[PDB]
Amino acid sequence: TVFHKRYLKKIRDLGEGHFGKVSLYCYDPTNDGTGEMVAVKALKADCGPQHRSGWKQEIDILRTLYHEHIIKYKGCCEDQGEKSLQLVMEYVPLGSLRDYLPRHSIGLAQLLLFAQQICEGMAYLHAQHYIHRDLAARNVLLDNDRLVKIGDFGLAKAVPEYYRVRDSPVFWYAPECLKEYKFYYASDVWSFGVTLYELLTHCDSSQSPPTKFLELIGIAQGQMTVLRLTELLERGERLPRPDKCPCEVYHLMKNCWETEASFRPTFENLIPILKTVHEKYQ
Ligand SMILES: CCNC(=O)Cc1ccc(Nc2nc(-c3c(F)cccc3F)nc3c2C(=O)N=C3)cc1
Repeated sequence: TVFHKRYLKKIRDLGEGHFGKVSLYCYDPTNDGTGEMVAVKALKADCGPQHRSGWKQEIDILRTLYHEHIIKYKGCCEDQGEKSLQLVMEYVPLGSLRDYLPRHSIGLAQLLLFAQQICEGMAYLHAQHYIHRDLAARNVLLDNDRLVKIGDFGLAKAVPEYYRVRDSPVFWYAPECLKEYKFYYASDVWSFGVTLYELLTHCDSSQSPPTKFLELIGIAQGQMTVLRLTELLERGERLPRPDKCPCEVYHLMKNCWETEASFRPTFENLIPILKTVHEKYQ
């Protein structure tokens, strides 16, 4: 589907993804005001050719992906201004779990439903032979109080086992990513582990992974932030058990954070486990 630039009316900026801005538009060809609300992702204007090929990549991936827990592609817009296309997606007014959970007291049962729905979307992603490479609470969007959608695919890549990585969300990344720059399907499950930690802290800034890891590492030697983080993880140190997180849910987090990638469960493994744990608490 092709949106006509001349019927896009901007309302507000929504945020910054990996290649450029997400803005809320009304698409109102009738001119009455009852037209659809749409989220439009655009390439930054002065972006160089490493970003542009990246952006063409993000466009290609979202156009192929169809799942109840991935953000709906609607179409593209001819952006004369940036001599490229704008990605047109469904609008989700509640935004990310990073924005939502700090203002809404959510129950444990509802957080594990979110966790389950994230695993179902990633299993789909993995079955289509893509890696996300930025699975974090900022990238998980809330459609409604019982329904999340993986929302941003700017770092996502087609696997021809693993893709060789070249900015980076290091505080969400497995030891093999940091040390060997190799991103495996199992590296996304590490990231899921940190996302699950984020949900159980209600994305409290002061309990965030950057904050918690730099508390362990310090900032007196900023140049070796990845080295010290790598050494800390290989020593087996981990983000703490969130307040009021059940012991077995923390065991599941630590399992997603196995140093050995091959010892981590797949998203396929996690779906039946998260269902059963959800139903226990609900
Ligand atoms: C300043 C106004 N802001 C808000 O009231 C909070 C808010 C922010 C953003 C949204 N929506 C969205 N946010 C992303 C998004 C992302 F997934 C990752 C990084 C940055 C982003 F903006 N993506 C999409 C949508 C959306 O509706 N459709 C796709 C909804 C509410």
